[PDB]
Amino acid sequence: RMIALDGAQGEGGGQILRSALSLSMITGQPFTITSIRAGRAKPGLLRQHLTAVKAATEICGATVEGAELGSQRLLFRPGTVRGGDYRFAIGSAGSCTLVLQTVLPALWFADGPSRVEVSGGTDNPSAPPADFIRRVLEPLLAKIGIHQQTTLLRHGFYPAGGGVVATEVSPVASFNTLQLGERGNIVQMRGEVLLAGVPRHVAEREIATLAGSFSLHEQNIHNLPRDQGPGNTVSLEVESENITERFFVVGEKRVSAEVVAAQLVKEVKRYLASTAAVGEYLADQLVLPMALAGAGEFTVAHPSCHLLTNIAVVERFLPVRFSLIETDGVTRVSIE
Ligand SMILES: *P(=O)(O)OC[C@H]1O[C@@H](n2cnc3c(N)ncnc32)[C@H](O)[C@@H]1O
Ligand code: NA
Repeated sequence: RMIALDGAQGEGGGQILRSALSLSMITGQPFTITSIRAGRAKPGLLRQHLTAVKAATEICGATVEGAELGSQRLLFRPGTVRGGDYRFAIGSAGSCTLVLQTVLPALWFADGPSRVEVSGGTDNPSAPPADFIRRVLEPLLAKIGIHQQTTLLRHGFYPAGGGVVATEVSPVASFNTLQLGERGNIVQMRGEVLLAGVPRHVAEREIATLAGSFSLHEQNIHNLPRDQGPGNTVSLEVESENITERFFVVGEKRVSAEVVAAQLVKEVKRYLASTAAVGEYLADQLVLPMALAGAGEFTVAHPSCHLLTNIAVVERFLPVRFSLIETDGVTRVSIE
């Protein structure tokens, strides 16, 4: 019939909208979202939100109402998802990988393989980096039966645009049940700095700061072309027996190298202070693929707002139900 979602408790243009669009396209169930961002100084749908709506519309021939800047109500009626070669542009206002997060789950169910290319910001603080999708999320999708490969073609450092990320995807042939739990032993720790139009001593101090808290098996510094900057990010990959995780921080004006790296150290220590393989962010990104498989579980040390949001949206669109059981400081998230 018509699923009605609330857009005023938060994320109405963001995580609820993205997950609803994917689930709507996959299941063919229409939805409406109301009061979108009603309490924000610039309320309703902004350009980056509209980009996701428009991208979804393109891949399933949707009928839409309210997809206009400042609209606080959206009605989305999907048609049939179709594969193809798609190009989208979100600009400096949004994140390439969040457009991908919106459309890729629907293309797992398309009538053939697809390629999606998105231009815009790539190294934004509240979005998954293309390297996280490629090196953390995609190996797990593969275990679930889902095959997609993401490549970053050029960077656009928040808050500028200009970046380009592309993903090749094939329709799923068969789903598998992924079960994750403890992280197991460390295999190696890898530290990376990206610099663009930022002096090399910054990267030196950042790697040195990471090396001050962890024994780094790999250290990588990559200087990009000037015009992809200014930008700087620092990342740490933890490859373990049972999973690979990655953490990152984006450099900002008026934050020094030392403090930027310290933030990343604190986050990695928090990860390693719990037994769980899955990290805070990956957790919310496993909810939809596991739900679509119909089974799966993982443990996570602190279930986030995004994790619970995604669970709630999935449960509106699918008969799947999630169980969360806390045991000794970690929460087992499992499909019943
Ligand atoms: P929320 O609006 O905080 O995040 C939206 C989606 O982006 C993913 N994400 C945010 N921050 C990160 C990092 N540091 N690493 C990987 N993924 C990230 C969230 O998990 C949400 O899917
Ligand atoms: Na948002």
